[PDB]
Amino acid sequence: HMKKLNIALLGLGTVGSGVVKIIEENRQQIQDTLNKDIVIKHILVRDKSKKRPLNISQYHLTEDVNEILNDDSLDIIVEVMGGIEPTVDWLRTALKNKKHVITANKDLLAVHLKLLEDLAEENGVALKFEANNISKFMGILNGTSNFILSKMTKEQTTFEEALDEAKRLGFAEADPTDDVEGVDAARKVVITSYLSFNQVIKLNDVKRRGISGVTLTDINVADQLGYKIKLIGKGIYENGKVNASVEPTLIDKKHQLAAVEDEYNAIYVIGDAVGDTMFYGKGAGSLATGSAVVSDLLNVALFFEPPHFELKTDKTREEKSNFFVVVNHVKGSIENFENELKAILPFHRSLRVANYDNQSYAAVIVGLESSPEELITKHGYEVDKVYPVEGV
Amino acid sequence: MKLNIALLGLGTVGSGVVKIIEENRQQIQDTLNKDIVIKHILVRDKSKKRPLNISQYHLTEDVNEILNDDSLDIIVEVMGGIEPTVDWLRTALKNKKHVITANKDLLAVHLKLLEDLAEENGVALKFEASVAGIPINNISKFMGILNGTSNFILSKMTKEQTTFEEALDEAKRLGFAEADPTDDVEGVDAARKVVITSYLSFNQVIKLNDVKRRGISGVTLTDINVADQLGYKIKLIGKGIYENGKVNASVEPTLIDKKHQLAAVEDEYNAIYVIGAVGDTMFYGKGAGSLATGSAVVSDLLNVALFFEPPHFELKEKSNFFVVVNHVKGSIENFENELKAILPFHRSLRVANYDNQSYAAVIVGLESSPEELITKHGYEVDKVYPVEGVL
Repeated sequence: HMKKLNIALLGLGTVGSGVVKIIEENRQQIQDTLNKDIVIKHILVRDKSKKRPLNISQYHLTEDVNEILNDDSLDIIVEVMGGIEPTVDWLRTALKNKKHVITANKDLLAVHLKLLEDLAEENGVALKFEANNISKFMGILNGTSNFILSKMTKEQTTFEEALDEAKRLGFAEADPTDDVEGVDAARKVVITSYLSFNQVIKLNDVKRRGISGVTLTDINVADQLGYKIKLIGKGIYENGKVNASVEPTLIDKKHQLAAVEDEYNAIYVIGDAVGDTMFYGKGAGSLATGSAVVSDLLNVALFFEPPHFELKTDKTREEKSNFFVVVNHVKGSIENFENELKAILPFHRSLRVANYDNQSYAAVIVGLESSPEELITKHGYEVDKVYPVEGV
Repeated sequence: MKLNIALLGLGTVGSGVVKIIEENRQQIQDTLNKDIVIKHILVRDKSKKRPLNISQYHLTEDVNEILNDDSLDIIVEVMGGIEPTVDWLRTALKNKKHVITANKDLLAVHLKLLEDLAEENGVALKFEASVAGIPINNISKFMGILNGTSNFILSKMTKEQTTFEEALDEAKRLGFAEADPTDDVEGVDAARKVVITSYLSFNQVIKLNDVKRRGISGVTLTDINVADQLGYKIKLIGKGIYENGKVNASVEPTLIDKKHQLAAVEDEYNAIYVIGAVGDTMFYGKGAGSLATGSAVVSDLLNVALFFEPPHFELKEKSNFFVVVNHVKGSIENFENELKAILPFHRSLRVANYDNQSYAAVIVGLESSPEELITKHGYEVDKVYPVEGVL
């Protein structure tokens, strides 16, 4: 009665080891409940000679990916290796050979997801990835960076101190660049833009600034103006074009994102249409990723014998920018600065100013068409920096 | 080339389902080789005007015309009601018809009996609701703001410093509250959602009357402002805790720590905060609208059509209270000392001025409400609200 589901795993780090253990703990349940025996026939690793737990030595380990790609008995390839090259080519081959692919590859971007999704549909197999009317999303997409900002804000420390504390507590890696320079968040913006808008952008299309230049002063001045500072990954889909960014952003304290602290993440979604929504939760770990992979595996196993959007233009049943500008080497009183800004700015909804430091002021300006940075510079102010301002 | 369906009900949700099917019919035909035919639509009154506005479908007032039509593959119910709606669905299922329902009045007892009856007859039962798409485990606890009107009222009292009565009239004026707002303000709607959420979160059926329920009509500006000074907002919280085989479900005014993600949920927005191990999660949003519900129904419809008709094993609680006491003679220090003497052991205690000869206390780490105890020591307890989010 029972049919074998022959799979192979590409990679055996923490995620791969987790997938194996999960399959093992549940094999009997999956057999007796779903009448499918999952066999892990091959596991690709980089070094087959290195010492591993006893359970791993039950399985056939190989260093040759072609052994897996040429094995016609295989039904599904599970990739947890990472990398673009050559990993993506491996997956293309799998798909072309009529193998279903489940991947938890963290380095895949929208270009890759698109090309694999099509190639899969083309070959009549599934592609499961473990990374409408949506017009805009804003997210806190990197735990470490958010942890650091939370620590600076709550404990009144410098970025440097907060970063060291994050290293000490395990949140930050020894080289934290990917987190603190916003690269990880930018990758997630690419992926989220693909899933939200069905549009492919490149990583380098995401305008990116990290948090390493955020200071306690920025935090406390924002605070006094009614804002928190978060690293926000943002995508706006206007007139056929996605505008994507990651950068330090002031968020009104009453906005739902303002409350998202420490290593928690959140994605705030805005639509045509319906009211706003948000999903909040911590970054997924190895066990949860492994768990998703096996879920996807069981789902595809019921794919045994589309890229469709439902159009909702039955909906006929019925975008300014804000900025935080820091100027230094000023030049007279805060009232004078305020007055000069009122004279020079194009039309806008509101303007507030505050003391920032010695001969330094900040302004929050709501409702401009565009950054006033150049304009303020041309009027003889040294602009330290400009952060976008979000929420209401 | 196919899929004969009938709709029970044609309000905004039903009208949305029809229009979505129409807009996508060609795509569903050419891309999934299935022609969806809406063969009948049951309405209570065929002579009443609607959206459509005038349409090409067969409208009927006789449900038996639909239930006896053996050409039908799927019944989509968007009518509402328990009686006779549930019986209609039982008949459909017994006649080997798949059922998709977005019925807002269904409780866990009904979902359970239909789920079983469906499995018994080898057909799908897809349940669609509600919002904060309820799916769309290892959950030990959930807390939610589950009723827009009640939350709107508390937000208005808090932000604009008005009385409950004023905030309620303003909510009526703005459309958020109905003329008889009982279902919202007495927490009944929230309690229904607690029932459903407990069923989906814990796979346990509780009755609406098992939900310990208190509405917001007794919440005053004083409660709000005292809570504010103590570091809390007041929300109407629907809560389910699954401990030792038993679900404890409630809906009542609750102090929520200001840092808690639920504290920020204002106006008509809703949210469901889920605890289990892993991190906490939350879904935030307004109560899903007609178009989104309709969209889910058609998704469920396509899913059922495409496949024409079980948890893994990753194995490898005190309470806090806000107590208001009146007709207290003596100082706040004396009250504090008297509470320290009479309470059983607990983690912490703070007291505040509430009104003339009236004090409030936030007590952390009791097993149950100290109301009876405080009463038996001769104090007049005004009320007790639970306190959440501490730590």
